[PDB]
Amino acid sequence: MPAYACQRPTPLTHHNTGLSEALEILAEAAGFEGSEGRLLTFCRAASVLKALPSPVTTLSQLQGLPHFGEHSSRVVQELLEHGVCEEVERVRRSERYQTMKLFTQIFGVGVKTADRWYREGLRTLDDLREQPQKLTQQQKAGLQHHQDLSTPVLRSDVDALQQVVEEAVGQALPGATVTLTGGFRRGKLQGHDVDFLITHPKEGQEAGLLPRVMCRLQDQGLILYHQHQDAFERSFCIFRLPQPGSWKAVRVDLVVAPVSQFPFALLGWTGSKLFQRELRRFSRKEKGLWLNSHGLFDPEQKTFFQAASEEDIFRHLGLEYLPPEQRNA
DNA sequence: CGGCTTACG
DNA sequence: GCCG
DNA sequence: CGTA
Ligand SMILES: Nc1nc2c(ncn2[C@H]2C[C@H](O)[C@@H](COP(=O)(O)NP(=O)(O)OP(=O)(O)O)O2)c(=O)[nH]1
Ligand SMILES: [K+]
Ligand SMILES: [Mg+2]
Ligand SMILES: [Mg+2]
Repeated sequence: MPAYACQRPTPLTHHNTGLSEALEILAEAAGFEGSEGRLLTFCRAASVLKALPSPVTTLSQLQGLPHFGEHSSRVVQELLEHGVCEEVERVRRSERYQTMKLFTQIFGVGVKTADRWYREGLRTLDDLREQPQKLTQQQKAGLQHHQDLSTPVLRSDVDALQQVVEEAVGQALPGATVTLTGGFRRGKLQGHDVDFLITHPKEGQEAGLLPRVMCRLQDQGLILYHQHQDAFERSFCIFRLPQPGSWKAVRVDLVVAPVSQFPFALLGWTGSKLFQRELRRFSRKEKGLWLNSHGLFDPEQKTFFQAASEEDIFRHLGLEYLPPEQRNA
């Protein structure tokens, strides 16, 4: 079992679901407390279990697995022996965890904002609604749409959304394309949002595209919130999606890249978040190359790698290719 | 011990 | 919290 | 700060 998540396939569904869930509770709780190193280790240990070919049934099967030391092994041991881990259950029922989870779910609220509200004594969404002076416009939109945004987006919703985005994109710039990215490209059947990557085959034609796309969608009445409702290339918006006899709010992320950068942008925005962190760490620490969603930089030659495909990028990094479905770290 | 992904809005 |  |  390799030490980096980008060195092994990780399928969406696997054989250690309960164990990985518990470790991810501890990871999440570590993040709420600002302990990013502990979050990383608990996330990595959970991901190792996702990559295993069969269920862990005995403690001895953790021998030699990377990212399993005293703490993560004790969590697994307790789950194997009793079906529950006391530390995990204490986190689950704690007021701090439940409130930080609730608050950071709000679009526009991160750990730092949630933690400040917690320290001020706020605990519920209605507590926030009674203090609208504390809220940015983004947070007001996240708070008002929170119920809809807590409802999973279905794969059957995604096709309808892509067609409406493609219509606006085609008027904004004929020839521009829309590619589904994020969790749905990795094979997920539901999601917290829908992620799209937009480009044009002629380099440079994509300059200035996203404002034109957003104004066309807003004219169609489809945009419940976006940050520009001057030049921008990413938009994190709330969209109006049809439902039977009604509509529901859905989060949609739109990103524009030049076609020269499209393989890097596709790789970055396809995720998973941990897969990409691991891939970028691998690139820098093991290969001495700097990876981001725009390119891959050799800091000694001071040169950028040209890539025509995701396959190119894996080859550059000396990694076996993983299709999106196996990037579910 | 230092390190822990890396951008744009 | 774990790795190198 | 937020988003990814
Ligand atoms: N490098 C990097 N990439 C990131 C980061 N955050 C997001 N991405 C990339 C990788 C992510 O795949 C992509 C957008 O994915 P999401 O919509 O944030 N989540 P997903 O679609 O997996 O699941 P669901 O939506 O159902 O919760 O942006 C980050 O901090 N760093
Ligand atoms: K949030
Ligand atoms: Mg997504
Ligand atoms: Mg997204």
